[PDB]
Amino acid sequence: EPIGEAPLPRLRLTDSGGKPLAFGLISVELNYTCDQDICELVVHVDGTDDSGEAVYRLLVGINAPNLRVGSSVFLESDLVTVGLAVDQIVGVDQRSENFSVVGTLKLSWHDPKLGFSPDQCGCTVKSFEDASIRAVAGEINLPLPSFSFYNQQGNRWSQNQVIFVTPDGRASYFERFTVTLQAPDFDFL
Amino acid sequence: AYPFDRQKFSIKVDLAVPTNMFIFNEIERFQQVVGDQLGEEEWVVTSYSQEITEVPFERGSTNSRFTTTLLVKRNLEYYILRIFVPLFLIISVSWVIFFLKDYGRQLEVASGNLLVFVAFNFTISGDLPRLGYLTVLDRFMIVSFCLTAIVVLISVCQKRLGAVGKQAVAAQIDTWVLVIYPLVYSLYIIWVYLRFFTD
Ligand SMILES: [Ca+2]
Repeated sequence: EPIGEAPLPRLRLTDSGGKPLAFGLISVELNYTCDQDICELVVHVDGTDDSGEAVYRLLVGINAPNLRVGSSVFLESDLVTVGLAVDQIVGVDQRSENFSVVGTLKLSWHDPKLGFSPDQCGCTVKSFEDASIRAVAGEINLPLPSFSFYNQQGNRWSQNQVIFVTPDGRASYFERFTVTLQAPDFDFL
Repeated sequence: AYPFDRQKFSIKVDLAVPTNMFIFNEIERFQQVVGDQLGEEEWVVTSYSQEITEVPFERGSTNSRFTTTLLVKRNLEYYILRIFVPLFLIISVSWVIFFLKDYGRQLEVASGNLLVFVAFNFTISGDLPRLGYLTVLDRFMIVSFCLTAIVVLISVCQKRLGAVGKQAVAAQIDTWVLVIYPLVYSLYIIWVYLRFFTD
């Protein structure tokens, strides 16, 4: 329901494949019960049909006819911690406008889908060495936080690449790089 | 026509399938064709165009081609100030020495100024491309050197005339040179403009 300046918003409830499943009823409310073995929902909020801000509060629940803490119902994106350190500046090209840098990059995130059991390995940490995040993700068929350098020119020399995962599900990445980056914003006037 | 030359940069994208399977139909402008970046650039873009045509294929029939052309030109203020302005002052020094009525000092100033002309050629050596053929800039520097070297030859002749005893004849040569010398430079510049620029 809107807070102020109500524009009569339109809401929809479709399947994961876009097939509609339920429609709103005029404080727009709607209900739906699914009986299939696997049942995934997507909530659509449309405002295409000049307005001042949004001022909206959306309430959803499962098996909660009353409504109006509990547990989270919507999917939440993973949170990634990132750090970068610069060790050297190899050179600067003043004609092609690019520079070379040497440094260290570290990533870390938590994902319960990567967990395992120590019984089947007799080990605490898993190892994937000399492989990028993209290559490892294809091997284990799991989504991973692939990254790239935006203004990279040519290939880069990567050293000490490694990923380690713990039984809880915490993973991290480490790499030492030597890269050349294009910088067209140089001004030598 | 260096450094007053204008070039064209052509970027051609060719489909690798015959025109009866896939054909280029429309051009979309999702972004500015030529982006703007901070600072100055060596080559500036004046205009651009995009077009779709058809070209023969190695299989046979035809295939589609997408072409982007950029028209570019150099930075004229760089070459005018760095090369032509210093060259004018060096040349004008050899012209003004003919006002002196002595020739033991005119000869030594004329000889000394030839060395400055050669030394000035070292600084702009980077700005002269090392191609296998003569350009407009190369031709002008050759003419200027020959005229500067001829001044040394005339000065020697005048000194011999004064030592013998004839000074009125040497004084008349000064008047003729002071007029003809600026005329040859003006005539040559017009000749260069007619040959290379206005057809
Ligand atoms: Ca720049």
